[PDB]
Amino acid sequence: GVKGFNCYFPLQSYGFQPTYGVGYQ
Repeated sequence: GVKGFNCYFPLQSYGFQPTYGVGYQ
């Protein structure tokens, strides 16, 4: 939780399963 919108993690912002993990980052 860092001051500003730049603390969110990738693993927690890109799903995990092959259903969404195969999307576009």
